[PDB]
Amino acid sequence: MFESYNPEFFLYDIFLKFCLKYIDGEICHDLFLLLGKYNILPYDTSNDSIYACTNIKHLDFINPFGVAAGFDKNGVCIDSILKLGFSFIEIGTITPRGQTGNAKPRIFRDVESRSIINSCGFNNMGCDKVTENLILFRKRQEEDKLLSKHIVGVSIGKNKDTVNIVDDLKYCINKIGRYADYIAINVSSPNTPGLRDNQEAGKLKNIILSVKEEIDNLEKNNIMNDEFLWFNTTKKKPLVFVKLAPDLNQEQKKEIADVLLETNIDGMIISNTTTQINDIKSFENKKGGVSGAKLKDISTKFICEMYNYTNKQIPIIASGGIFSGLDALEKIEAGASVCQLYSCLVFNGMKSAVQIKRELNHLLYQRGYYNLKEAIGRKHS
Ligand SMILES: Cc1cc2nc3c(=O)[nH]c(=O)nc-3n(C[C@H](O)[C@H](O)[C@H](O)COP(=O)(O)O)c2cc1C
Ligand SMILES: Cn1nc(O)c(C(=O)O)c1COc1cccc(C(F)(F)F)c1
Ligand SMILES: O=C(O)c1cc(=O)[nH]c(=O)[nH]1
Repeated sequence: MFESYNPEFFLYDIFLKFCLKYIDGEICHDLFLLLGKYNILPYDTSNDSIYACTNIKHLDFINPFGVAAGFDKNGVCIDSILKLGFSFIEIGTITPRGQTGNAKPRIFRDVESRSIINSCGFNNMGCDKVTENLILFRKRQEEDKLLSKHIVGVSIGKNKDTVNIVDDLKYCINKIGRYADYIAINVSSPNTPGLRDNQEAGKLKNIILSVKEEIDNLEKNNIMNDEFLWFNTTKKKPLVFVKLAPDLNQEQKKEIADVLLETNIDGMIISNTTTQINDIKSFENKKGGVSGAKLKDISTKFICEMYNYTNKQIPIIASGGIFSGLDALEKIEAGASVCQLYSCLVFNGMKSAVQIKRELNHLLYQRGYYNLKEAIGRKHS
């Protein structure tokens, strides 16, 4: 009963319920990152079921659960977070220059509804410093066989005062792209003014094509170099995903889907936080995007819509209110190939990955599936 390396060790839940009621949200988060920075977190290095693995094109996820963007904005404890049991992490969102973000306090919890509202505003150390942090992980990954198949994506955005979003996305590609297994284009943060306008079809199309061209030029101009270009897990060109906001009318969603089909995006992350929820009186006079259990149903329906609007041709990364194995299977049967957690880590703590992986495997048994891949999109028939 001193096996503190186990993520289900009873003391973690005790400290977490105390943090939930007494300690500011962002302070809790930085404490978590500090523990990870000094390699003090517990870990689960045990073998995941081969029957729950999954892929998005050439990305082979050893299990279906990763950590959503914004949890390690700066990529300072990638190793430790992955070793909790996750198969991947999306670091960022990063911007070309660093930013302190919007005013504090700016992260608020509501345990009753297991929901969060945040107005962070892309607080990050900037692309060049996060790149150095990612490079250090990649060098450790080379020596550590036990991280050889874990995946790291990078969410990229724009500084608050940048005029043309595309300039900032290009800068991030040219510095950090060679180290990422995939790039997530963030056009859906509710906390950078004017950012969500880039989900307009014409603007979005130009953004996607510009990003893909820059990644292609990066390879075009550098694959001949002595040092092997792709210092990442896949040893290939990063795939490109788009993260969308749930707050869109049906016409926009269809017009976006048309653009995703034409531009050949490699996947879509559905979804970001919402500004549609106001029936949480603890959040009643706060600003930003709402995460957690109150976002689950909205984003699951959104997965179903974009799965159908893209005629099942665009793989889907699920994000939004995933806490349980039942939640994960709802997302997958809705059309998702992988799931991302944030709010689950806030309210369930260290045990998040180990327990949700166990619950999913039990579900795949009880529901009669041979493997997780068989369940993808099964709601639609
Ligand atoms: C404090 C906080 C910070 C976040 N920062 C980012 C970010 O930088 N980039 C991004 O694409 N999403 C960000 N998100 C959104 C999450 O990645 C995720 O999409 C959202 O929380 C919904 O998932 P959940 O219900 O499991 O929390 C953030 C969410 C929270 C609560
Ligand atoms: C509690 N809380 N509130 C937040 O806004 C966040 C966050 O990350 O956004 C968190 C997560 O923080 C911890 C989670 C598990 C365990 C611990 C502890 F440090 F207690 F072990 C902290
Ligand atoms: O950093 C933020 O403010 C932020 C970015 C994002 O994409 N989603 C979110 O909820 N907050």
